[PDB]
Amino acid sequence: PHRYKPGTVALREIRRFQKSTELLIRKLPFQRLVREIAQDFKTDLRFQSSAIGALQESVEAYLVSLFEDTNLAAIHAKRVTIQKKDIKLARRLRGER
Amino acid sequence: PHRYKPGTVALREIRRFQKSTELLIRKLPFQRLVREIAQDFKTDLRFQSSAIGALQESVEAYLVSLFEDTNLAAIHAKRVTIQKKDIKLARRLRGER
Amino acid sequence: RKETYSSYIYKVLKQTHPDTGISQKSMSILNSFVNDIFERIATEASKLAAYNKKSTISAREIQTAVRLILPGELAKHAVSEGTRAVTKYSSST
Amino acid sequence: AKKYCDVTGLKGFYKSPTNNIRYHNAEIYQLIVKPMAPGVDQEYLKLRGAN
Amino acid sequence: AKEEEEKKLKEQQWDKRLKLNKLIKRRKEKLKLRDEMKDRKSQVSQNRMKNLASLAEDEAFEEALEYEYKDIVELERLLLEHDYDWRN
Amino acid sequence: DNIQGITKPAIRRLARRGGVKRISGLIYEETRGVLKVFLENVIRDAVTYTEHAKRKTVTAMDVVYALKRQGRTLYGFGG
Amino acid sequence: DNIQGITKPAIRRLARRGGVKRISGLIYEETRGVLKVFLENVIRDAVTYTEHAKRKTVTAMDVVYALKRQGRTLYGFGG
Amino acid sequence: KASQSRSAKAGLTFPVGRVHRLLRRGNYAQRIGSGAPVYLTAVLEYLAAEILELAGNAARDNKKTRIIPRHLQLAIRNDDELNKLLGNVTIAQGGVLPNIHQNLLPKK
DNA sequence: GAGAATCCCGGTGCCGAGGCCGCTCAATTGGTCGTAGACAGCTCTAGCACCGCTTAAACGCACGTACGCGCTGTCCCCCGCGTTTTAACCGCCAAGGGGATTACTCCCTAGTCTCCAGGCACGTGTCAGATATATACATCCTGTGCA
DNA sequence: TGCACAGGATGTATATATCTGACACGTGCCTGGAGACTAGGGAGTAATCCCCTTGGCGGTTAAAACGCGGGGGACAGCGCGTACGTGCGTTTAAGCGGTGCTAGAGCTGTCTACGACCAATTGAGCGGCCTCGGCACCGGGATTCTC
Repeated sequence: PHRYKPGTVALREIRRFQKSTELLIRKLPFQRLVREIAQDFKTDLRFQSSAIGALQESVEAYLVSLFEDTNLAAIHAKRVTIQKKDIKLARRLRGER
Repeated sequence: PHRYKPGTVALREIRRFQKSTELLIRKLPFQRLVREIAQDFKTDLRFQSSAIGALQESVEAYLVSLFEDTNLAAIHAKRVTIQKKDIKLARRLRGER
Repeated sequence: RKETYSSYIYKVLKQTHPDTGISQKSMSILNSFVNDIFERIATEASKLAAYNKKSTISAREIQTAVRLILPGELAKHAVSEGTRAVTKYSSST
Repeated sequence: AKKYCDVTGLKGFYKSPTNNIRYHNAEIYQLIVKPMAPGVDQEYLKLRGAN
Repeated sequence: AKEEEEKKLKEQQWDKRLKLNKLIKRRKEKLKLRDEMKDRKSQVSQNRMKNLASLAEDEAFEEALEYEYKDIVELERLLLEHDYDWRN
Repeated sequence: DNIQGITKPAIRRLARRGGVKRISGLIYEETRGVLKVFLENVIRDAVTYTEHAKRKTVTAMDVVYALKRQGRTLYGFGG
Repeated sequence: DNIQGITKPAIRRLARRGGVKRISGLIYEETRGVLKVFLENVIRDAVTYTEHAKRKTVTAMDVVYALKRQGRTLYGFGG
Repeated sequence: KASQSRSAKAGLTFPVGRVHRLLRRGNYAQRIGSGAPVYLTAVLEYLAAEILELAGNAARDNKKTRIIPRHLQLAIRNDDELNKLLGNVTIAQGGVLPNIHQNLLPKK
């Protein structure tokens, strides 16, 4: 049959996800995560769905900004693949230690 | 015929200037610079003496804060020497554009 | 009772685009936006009026605040629109 | 009252709608009236007391 | 350089003047349009940015072109002769 | 399985929204730790706003003020 | 010639404050490039502060007030 | 004797007296001047008009009659001064711009 | 092994950091009144929990090819250093221009009563999408026959 | 063994009929913004004093500018292997959606005690002035990296 170059259908998937605006994290594991992390500070705590939504959009926006900064720091480092030392450099030069 | 290796006296004077805390910029050319950048907006400007020292402390602190980050960027770039892309990478990761 | 800027925002887009609908989410985005500029301008003006040892907030205080907060191009358009509106309001004679 | 140009003192035919300054012709509008800084138009209008 | 010499030889072998003056005026209008596209606050550059955004949703070169247009106008004036004042 | 409740292609989805090309395998638990350390700072402020309000439920406004605290303000749910 | 007021051994003085063994010779013109902008951004928000006070001298109080507006509240000279 | 509001006295479609009410019981100063709510009303009206103009041609560039926050997000981040104003704010359901660095393309 | 280059130990004005008293406003005490937080008590939105069907996404094992990384060889440009030279800085005198402040004025903004229409809230109608008939015409594919 | 022709089947093509489907407009209401009237104190104007800061000296001196030899560093280039992407089989547990229940948001009523406001008072923290020892500065010997 006919195949594709590794690194070409990746660009199609990148442009598909960047034209898209849909949410990329599943709702129920995220709600379990925020309830298990809110159990540490105060028990018997209920939640509202728009609060979970605001938390979710905040975290994916911060993750997208961090991933763009890591990509920029990695292509500064004469490479293509991102590694954890670029994550540490981006967090160190972003202020959050 | 005693010649030092390049960079040893650099590290030694680095140690003395880590001990030292005085101002490193000449005062009167800095006054000339702030007057010549201030005449563009309203002529016949008077200047207090303490404000120029506050400005000098501000630019020295901002130099130190940016220079530490570009040092970390150049260390991360597998080099001993800084360059222009280290500077705009530090300004990009700090968020100063 | 709850307050929104929905009708005023509505007529604002009706002068510029008559055949244009609006989303409720977009209306909430716009309401949060105008409220944020309002609280920023108000705290800048109150802080400046406290800094000049004055107990009155006037038009020149928010004039300096608009010069301070907004970038220069949108700043002089904003103060131009404000000056024509204020001089039109002050002609009650 | 007669209308005169605020920049040159000649006969003012047109008035700019932004800063309300009477000017004489097109190149006066392009060189002076259009790119003038704020705070200058009020001083130009101070001479005839129109601010 | 032989090609350049041959081109010069061909040039030596070589209402129309009013049409050339109209072309010079159109080149001046093109320089004005390039200056309007350079200023991003202008409506021409705003329309160009709107066209770029619609495609997304689907200055030294201008000075060199103006210098070349002025050279072409000077060549046309020399051909007419041979073959912005402060007072206004 | 709560900390790793975020599945393996989800960090990939957030990565290609961030415009990366090649992803390493050791980033995933580190991004999980970064996520949990951001979330720890956010919801601590959110539940302090919650127990000040004499309530045991976290509704829509004490979270948007919580992200308004550190300069990461979000629009739309301010009412 | 007055824009050359900051001098190359003073940039070396700032460079040996940061702790770097080797400084390339084209950093010195880059360091001026990041300076004439940045202090400019306090001059945009100092003298207009001064202009609101009917004031034709800048002093020690309005400059630290401008830095507090920018985000670098500094100690030592009042305010 | 009956006369209309201050907003059409200033020729504005935003509520002047409501801005004055929010200024007075917003607790910013103990005395509030007369011309301040008119100036603030004009400034916020102009900013809303400019934002809705940008959302307008952003939505005409997608061939639609309604405003989605995709259009708002685009009209914010393709303009540089609104980029500088709204740098630290995140919009609800906005996404990101289509961008790719030059060396990451299949250059060959 | 030597040599710059330090850390360390002791003598010197000095000048800027601790008392001190004079005293002038600002914190303290008391009283009165009008309202705003506290508590009780109430009506319904909405959040938690659970069952079950559908299925699209996710986990796992397999392999294949760039790409991260190890080594190398070389221009070469920063680096340490001697020599001019240039402006920075300290001591100082003199002006005058601009900030602080005192002092009376008057207007306009705070406060209160009245009162009616602005904008909310909640009802009812009107052009865009989706299955459906439908018959005839045209194109494409498959089968058969012929050379 | 291939090619051409004929026949059959499928797809297309453009108003209907229905027919929802989510949108934009015609009436209540109530309360808060606007007009009218009173008070008082906050900018505002201005003049006067005195303090600092902008120019102008001059000498001298750290300190920048400039040219010069040599040595590691960044530069491109080439090979080794494996880690990431690509894929199909195989779960699985997200999603819809539906229902059942009750905590708890939210609103209303009433109350009284905390706090605004005002007048008299006493003391304490600002300031001017006075006096001296901690630290920088200078000089000279011990001591540690570098070559």
